Amino acid sequence: SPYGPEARAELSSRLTTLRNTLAPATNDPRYLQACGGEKLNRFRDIQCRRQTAVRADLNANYIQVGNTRTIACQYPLQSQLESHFRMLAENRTPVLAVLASSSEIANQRFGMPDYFRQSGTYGSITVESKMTQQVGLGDGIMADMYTLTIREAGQKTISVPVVHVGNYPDQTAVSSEVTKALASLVDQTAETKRNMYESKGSSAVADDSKLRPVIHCRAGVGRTAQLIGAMCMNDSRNSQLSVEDMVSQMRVQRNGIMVQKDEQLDVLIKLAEGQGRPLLNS
Repeated sequence: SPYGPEARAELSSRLTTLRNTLAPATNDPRYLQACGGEKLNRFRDIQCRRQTAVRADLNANYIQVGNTRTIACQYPLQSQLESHFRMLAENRTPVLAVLASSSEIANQRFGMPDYFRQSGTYGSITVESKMTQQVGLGDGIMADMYTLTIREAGQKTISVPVVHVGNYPDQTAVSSEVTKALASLVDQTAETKRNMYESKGSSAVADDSKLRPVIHCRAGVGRTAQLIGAMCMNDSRNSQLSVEDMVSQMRVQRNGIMVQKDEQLDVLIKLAEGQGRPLLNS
């Protein structure tokens, strides 16, 4: 019964209501507005909750799901790259997970710059990319890893581990098994890097806004939300956090599109069922 069609219909009912309530109005005080004529939102109707925004010129949010702290963002626009790199460096980012595929990044019409697989200079920031490991996730899906070294006069140099799902499939969800493997890889990569900062006495360890995994796909609401949900279920501190809680938290803290497609929610429901985790709040 707890995972039956009736419960799933009720979950969808609650979530649909929330999406509608959170839809952005014109100049909505709840959402970050572009300062001028420069594009902020990659998609006009996929907006950035103002109160949890990371930077005034990025579509990017702090999200806490139960105890699990992350940043979810859109794929940065070309015009946003310098700010995006500064965000990554200031956060002492312990892992950057990119869920847009190589084919999507290569599609010029999508305007997704290949900012992490090659080196470059963006305003005052110089970035070096190096390839590291490759980890299979199941179903032939492969995580290609990199290190991004971000240099800028006046700032400390920061290196960021990157997990890129280069062959993330199109027009379909990855399975619960692949998602679990991806969440484990992302969390493990973050733990290793966070530990290095702790060992060096970094002040970022004490700052709730820093040391957050940064996750994006194209818009930061579909694949990204599926992964964040899986990461929260991979966190031993989150006993009794329901699927309703996790999706509501993502939506209130970023936008009402988080977990964009029913196919993505299906994966989260399957993961929850495997754990005996509730779908709904009583």
